[PDB]
Amino acid sequence: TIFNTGVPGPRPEVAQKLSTEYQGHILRMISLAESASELDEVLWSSKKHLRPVHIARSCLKLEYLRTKEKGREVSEPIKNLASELENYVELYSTKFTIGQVSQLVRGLSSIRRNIQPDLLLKLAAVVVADDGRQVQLANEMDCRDLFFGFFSQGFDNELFWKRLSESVLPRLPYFNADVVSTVLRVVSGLRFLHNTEFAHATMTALVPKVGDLSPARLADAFFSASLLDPTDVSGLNAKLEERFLREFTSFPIKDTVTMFQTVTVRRHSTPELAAQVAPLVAAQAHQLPVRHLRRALEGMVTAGWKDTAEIPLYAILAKQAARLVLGKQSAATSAILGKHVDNQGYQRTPVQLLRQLARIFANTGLKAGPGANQPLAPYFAALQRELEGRLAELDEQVTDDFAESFKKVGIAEGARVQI
Amino acid sequence: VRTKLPSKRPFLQTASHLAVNSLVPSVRTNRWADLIKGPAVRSCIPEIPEVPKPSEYTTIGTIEGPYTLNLERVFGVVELAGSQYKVTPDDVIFTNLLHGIEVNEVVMLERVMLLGSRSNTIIGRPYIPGACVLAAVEEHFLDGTVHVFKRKKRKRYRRYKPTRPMMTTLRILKVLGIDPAPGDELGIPSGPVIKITNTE
Amino acid sequence: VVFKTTGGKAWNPPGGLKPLTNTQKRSRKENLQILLRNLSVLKLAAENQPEVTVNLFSPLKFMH
Amino acid sequence: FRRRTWPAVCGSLHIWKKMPWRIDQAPPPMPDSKPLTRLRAKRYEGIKKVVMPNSTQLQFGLYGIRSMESARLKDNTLEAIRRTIRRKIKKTGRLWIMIRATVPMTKKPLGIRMGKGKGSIDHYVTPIRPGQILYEFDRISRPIALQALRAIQPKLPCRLGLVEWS
RNA sequence: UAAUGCGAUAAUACGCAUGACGGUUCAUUUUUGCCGUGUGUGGUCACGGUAAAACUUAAGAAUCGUCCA
RNA sequence: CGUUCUUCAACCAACGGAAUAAAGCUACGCUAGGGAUAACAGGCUUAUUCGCUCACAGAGUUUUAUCGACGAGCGCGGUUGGCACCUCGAUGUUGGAUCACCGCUUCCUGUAGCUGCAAACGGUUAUAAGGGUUAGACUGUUCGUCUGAUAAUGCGGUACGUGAUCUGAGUUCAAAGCGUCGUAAGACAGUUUGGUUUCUAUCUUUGUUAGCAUAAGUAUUACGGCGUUGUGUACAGUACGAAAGGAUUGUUGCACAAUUAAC
RNA sequence: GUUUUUACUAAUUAUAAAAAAGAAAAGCUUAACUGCAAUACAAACAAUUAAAGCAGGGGCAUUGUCGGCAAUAAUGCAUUGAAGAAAUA
RNA sequence: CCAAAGGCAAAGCAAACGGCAGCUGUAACUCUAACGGCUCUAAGGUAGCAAAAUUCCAUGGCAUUUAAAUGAUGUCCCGCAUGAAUGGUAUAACAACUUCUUAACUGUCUCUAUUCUGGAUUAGGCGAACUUUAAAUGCUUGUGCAGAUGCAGGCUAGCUAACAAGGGACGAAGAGAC
RNA sequence: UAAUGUGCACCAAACAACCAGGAGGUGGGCUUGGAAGCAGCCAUCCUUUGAAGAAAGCGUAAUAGCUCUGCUUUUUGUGUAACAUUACACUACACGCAGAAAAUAAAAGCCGAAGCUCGCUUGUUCAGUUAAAUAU
RNA sequence: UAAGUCAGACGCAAAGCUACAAGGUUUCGCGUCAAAAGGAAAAAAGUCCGCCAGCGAGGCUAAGGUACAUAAA
RNA sequence: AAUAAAUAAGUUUAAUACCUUUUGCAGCAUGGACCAGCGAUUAAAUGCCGGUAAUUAGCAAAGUUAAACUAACGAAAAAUA
Ligand SMILES: [K+]
Ligand SMILES: [K+]
Ligand SMILES: [K+]
Ligand SMILES: [K+]
Ligand SMILES: [K+]
Ligand SMILES: [K+]
Ligand SMILES: [K+]
Ligand SMILES: [Mg+2]
Ligand SMILES: [Mg+2]
Ligand SMILES: [Mg+2]
Ligand SMILES: [Mg+2]
Ligand SMILES: [Mg+2]
Ligand SMILES: [Mg+2]
Ligand SMILES: [Mg+2]
Ligand SMILES: [Mg+2]
Ligand SMILES: [Mg+2]
Ligand SMILES: [Mg+2]
Ligand SMILES: [Mg+2]
Ligand SMILES: [Mg+2]
Ligand SMILES: [Mg+2]
Ligand SMILES: [Mg+2]
Ligand SMILES: [Mg+2]
Ligand SMILES: [Mg+2]
Ligand SMILES: [Mg+2]
Ligand SMILES: [Mg+2]
Ligand SMILES: [Mg+2]
Ligand SMILES: [Mg+2]
Ligand SMILES: [Mg+2]
Ligand SMILES: [Mg+2]
Ligand SMILES: [Mg+2]
Ligand SMILES: [Mg+2]
Ligand SMILES: [Mg+2]
Ligand SMILES: [Mg+2]
Ligand SMILES: [Mg+2]
Ligand SMILES: [Mg+2]
Ligand SMILES: [Mg+2]
Ligand SMILES: [Mg+2]
Ligand SMILES: [Mg+2]
Ligand SMILES: [Mg+2]
Repeated sequence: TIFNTGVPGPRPEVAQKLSTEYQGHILRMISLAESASELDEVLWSSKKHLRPVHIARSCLKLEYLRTKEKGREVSEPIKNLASELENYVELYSTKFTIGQVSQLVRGLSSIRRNIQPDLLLKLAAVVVADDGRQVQLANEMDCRDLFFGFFSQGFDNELFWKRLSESVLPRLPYFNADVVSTVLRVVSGLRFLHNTEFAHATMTALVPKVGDLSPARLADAFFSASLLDPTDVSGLNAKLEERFLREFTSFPIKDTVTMFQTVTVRRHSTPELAAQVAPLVAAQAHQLPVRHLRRALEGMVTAGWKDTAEIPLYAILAKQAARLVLGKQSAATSAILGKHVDNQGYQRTPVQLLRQLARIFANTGLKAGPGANQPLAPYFAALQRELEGRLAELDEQVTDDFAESFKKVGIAEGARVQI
Repeated sequence: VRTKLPSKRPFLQTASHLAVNSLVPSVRTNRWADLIKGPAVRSCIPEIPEVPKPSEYTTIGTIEGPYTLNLERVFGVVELAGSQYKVTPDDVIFTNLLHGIEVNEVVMLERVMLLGSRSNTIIGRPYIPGACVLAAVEEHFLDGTVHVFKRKKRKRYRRYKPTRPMMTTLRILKVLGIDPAPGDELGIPSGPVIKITNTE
Repeated sequence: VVFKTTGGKAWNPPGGLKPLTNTQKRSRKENLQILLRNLSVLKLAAENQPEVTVNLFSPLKFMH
Repeated sequence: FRRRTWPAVCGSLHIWKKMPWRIDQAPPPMPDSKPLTRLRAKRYEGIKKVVMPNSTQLQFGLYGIRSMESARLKDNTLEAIRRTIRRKIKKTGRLWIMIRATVPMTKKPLGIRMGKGKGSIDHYVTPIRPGQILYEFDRISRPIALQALRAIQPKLPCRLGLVEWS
């Protein structure tokens, strides 16, 4: 009756693979994965039961995982996992559907990975095969991903874009505003579509319904419309400007900065608009990446706003730019925590962006060197420290460009900034 | 204990431990085995690589019209559909159902294990690189009915399940890799006219 | 095995259980060598155990 | 391995532990002169196969006879052996008898079907354990002891051996 | 545990008095046998138990005897 | 008149106790079921029975010639038992008539030793299964007792051989008597007188014969069947032996009996 | 049932129960109660077994125990009948 | 012999239904007990007959009958468990009753043979019945729901029937009566 | 019983066999009609010493005699109810027999299932989070 | 599942009863059969190996085998 | 148990019907000669447990039948004033 004595011990730990009975749980498992390593193990265990639907969904999941690591370089495990998913796509290159191809391209484009030119042609052939019969079955979300996904990959095949545009043309009037905005972004980015019938049709389709555009899409539409149609043949730019004036206070900081710069390019800026922008930008200057800081400086400078005692916006922007370049935010947090050995990831800005910012500050008209405490002093001080560690990247032309900026601001003695 | 009623002792003990844990907090708050538990891995040893094999069969074209075949003086051994065949031109073989091919198409077989003539023999270990066999697809058919019957005497058990297997038929056209012995060359046209439709 | 030599049921031929042949003896020798070899391996594993146990992946544990 | 539960390891009521007779290794005591009992026994009480301790020796004499196997001997067999030994050795010989038949055995008469209770006593037996010493001799020579051993060997179902004190 | 223990008036103020010899009662798991479970052509197998039974040499403790070598 | 609480009692001892109570016969019997279950035969078991070996104590008194034991082991499946495995939509009882096949643990007819073997008549062991193994009085018998002869009148297996071949005296249906038991119906497991025994052979086995299938005659050899028996007498009152008594031996001679073959 | 004393430590159908325990001796007593009860042992069910604790009235002590007896056997459902008391009609 | 338990009747009735003992001592040597003692009951079986149509030991002992007698007749006798109108003992005649013996006769038998009439058997005509899961259906040992034409080993080689016998097909007939 | 092996014991002669004596006190004492070595008891001592027991056995009414424990040459592994292993025997397939053959493999290897495996066939088990244009 | 089942059998290992018999009987531990085809031992319910969705002239093994019957030294 | 799987067509290998009833049946246990036709959990009322719907049901026609429901502890405070 009794053949073993004692309390039952722990069960043995056994390595197992996915069984055929649970083939329908693969999509759920992909969603539940919380890291690249976990997703790698999920795919490995299910290797014998992988299908094109699973391969496409995994690449889309890379975008979700990478989002949690914003502000840092793409992690090594993500890159290694992407190197394996690419091989699977090659095997199933001709078995994907139009909806699945859109997911695959978006995921790989978000990770900033360049797909091989031969794979793009094979993937492109799938979309436009059979006279675009399957394009009539792709929904709005599929179309949006196809346009932006292929554009972000640098695809420059004239025939592919010609056929794709023809199939989508009759459906534009029924797409949502956000989808139409993405189409305009692609059209403006492709030179050979600048003055086609498809380009005009897109503008005419967007004008009737503009109240549904989101802040981010609204800013892009205004940018693209201004570039494509300098003269208001269609009542689009005028309508977009009216919306900007009415709801200027409601939009987020990033979109307001971008839209303001577009108005200055359009030469419709007024002193009243410049005055109203300053209090909002000064308060939320810390919520603008380096790219948006450059837009803010150019827009305000073009508008003609001058530094005021109450709101010295230029001084605030210079400090904010220095923090982003130096990446002091991570160090500041570690100081409060008490552990200064904390790893700090960063995305170094390109030298080209540094030159553009330096020229804009020089054109601002403020000094940095002469005075002990000048508004632009911290930015140039940070620039010198950064360039000291990037001398290898420095070139003769780059040195001359910086030297001109240094001379304009008032530092030409070959000495480090006071601060 | 003599009673056959299932015992409720485990239920009574669980109710007591749950009540104590609910009301009385524990003193310890960590477990070292949990703290240093490492990431899950697939295995503790390197994976074993697979051995490559030549392609089984691939289409190369179609047949345009009626043709004739003559006898040659070479033969070979080819692996196909899980079994091996000894073939010479103008032979007919029967295999399991092959997917992805159509009647009046020409296929290429590359898993060649042995080539022979009347003056030389070539042995593959286990396959001969640079040899192939050509064949024409002639039929996709259902074979004769096989009647499957089971019964158990005196147990009221009886089952009947007829079935029809699926198979494919091929005709061998050419064997490439070994030259005929001197004086055994076929000096006249032998095969059909093939429209090549597979360029890689 | 059957050792009983009585009764009408002929489990064994007349004369009882027959002695093992040379092949049967060799068969039983190899069965015991396998058993002894397994015990020798478990001794090696115990003398070379690492400090930290390895964690192995299982899809079913992952799901739950 | 021991077949008990965890509560039994801690609160067993079997306080006074006695080893069962079937497997107890203690040597049997010297035979006494008590009268034979009239109480029926169980068949296991007449059989015991465990070997004798590894320290057994002669206790009184210089020569003796031991059993190399277990067996169950009846009262009739012992009487025949006793007469044979007495006649073979001498009148002027010292003999110790270390065994006695004391376990009753039952039997039923012919023509009786199974059941209706246990039978009545028919005879007595004694168990013999391997290596046990059965008889001891003194005031004799070694050749005489060998003659006694050969005389009784055909009359017993178990193999016998000679023991000497040294 | 000498604020001990024992006593024949036995009460405890008095009697014997903690050493030394002799005889009794209580470590390489002492290591062999034996027993239990699993497996088994009935033993060229494995592990455990004996503070249940037989079996070794000590060292110490508790009385007891004693003009003491 | 009804309800609740506090309590008890009777038969339930076949003691989970209820249809209030409450014994028998059937051989004049009937129906529904079981080889789940008995009687005959088979099977398993071998206590018992029987046989052999060891044991050589004890009688005989030199001999283990012959008789023979305590005790132990092994074998047989024929004695008395145990079990309930096959058959209850059926496996005909005891003995005999008729006709058989087999084993050897040998009664006679053989062969070779020992002997408390002079001869004759015996005793015992080993080996040998071809032939033979009688006619009657009593009894339903098997068995048993007895009578006149005989070389001798062996044992066992075969569904304790044999009823689709015969017999029916016993046993075992319906009638009746006596004795004993029961108040009685009745019972005996005691005894006595009487009391129905069916079947045209389809398959297999066996004895004969014809037709059909490779012309007829003579046919060595091979293969198969059968089984070469028994008593008396003469060779001799010789060998042997005090006497009495009384032989051995034979491809023997003669007469007779059984069996077989014909006439 | 409960208190006190000590030259005692037994016996049962059977039995290695028990020393802050029992037996005997001396004194007072009726808890061999009324109304309830957490949680367990066992067990097909019916029933059967142990029991902390709460309220009332008591006994011996003077703040402890008593809901019969060292423990393990001395028994019988429902129905029907009968008695004491109480509530209706 | 009418006690007990019943029935009937005039408080009595047995040719109404029924019953009818045991222990122990004793005569010349022995044996036996004519003759004593005790207990109990309603009464304690009298005459007659008796190895029976009644007897367990049993085929009792003796005589006759035969060469040979579990037989028959006679006889001895407390007879497991005989017995007097559920009658006891005898009895001339009578009996398709049961038992034993004598004379004669015979195929009942030693021991069978021949033959007549009818059937069988051969030919023409006429024309049933029991039975049938399917069959192209050998022996022997082994095996097994424990006795095999059909399973395993060792054997078996012209073909289909007729006339004849009755070992097996746990042969056929009737849902075993014991 | 047989066969093999181990343990133990013994070319200073083990084992089998031929060649000579087995004496005297002594025929010990006793019993006895006889006893010396053998009807039966006590005793089992002494000497010669080349051996010898107050003769082991067969017998003689006692005798005598043979040969036996022990003796010199001569030629000459043995013994062992001690142990272990293997294989046999102690008497009926009572219809009729387990094939043929057989004085050498637990070997590198191989055969062997509806088990495992390879090829083919049938049934069963929705989400969309990214914006990376340097335009005046 | 308010279903069916309440006739069990044998092998190895123990104990009671029988005669330390029975293919006997009563309990108990494991396994197989019942309700289980396939392979090995002669036929082979209960022993040894091993659990059949279907087809195929592919391959490796288990128990057991490797001069003939009969695949392999 | 008269078939199966194969074959060079000569042959070779595998192979003891079915039902019922049983611990176990090729069974020497039960039933059937063969063919055609007929031959056995059906209907009503009520109750219980699942599934699918209506969103109370039936009459009547501004009013009546049937069913169902009907007090348990009024327990929260989340104000960067
Ligand atoms: K009852
Ligand atoms: K019957
Ligand atoms: K003879
Ligand atoms: K009358
Ligand atoms: K008459
Ligand atoms: K017949
Ligand atoms: K028919
Ligand atoms: Mg049998
Ligand atoms: Mg093997
Ligand atoms: Mg009842
Ligand atoms: Mg009947
Ligand atoms: Mg039966
Ligand atoms: Mg039974
Ligand atoms: Mg003989
Ligand atoms: Mg006979
Ligand atoms: Mg008979
Ligand atoms: Mg007959
Ligand atoms: Mg009658
Ligand atoms: Mg009468
Ligand atoms: Mg009467
Ligand atoms: Mg008549
Ligand atoms: Mg209950
Ligand atoms: Mg109180
Ligand atoms: Mg109490
Ligand atoms: Mg009368
Ligand atoms: Mg009359
Ligand atoms: Mg006629
Ligand atoms: Mg047979
Ligand atoms: Mg046969
Ligand atoms: Mg019947
Ligand atoms: Mg399988
Ligand atoms: Mg029942
Ligand atoms: Mg039962
Ligand atoms: Mg049984
Ligand atoms: Mg069944
Ligand atoms: Mg292999
Ligand atoms: Mg071969
Ligand atoms: Mg049966
Ligand atoms: Mg029938």
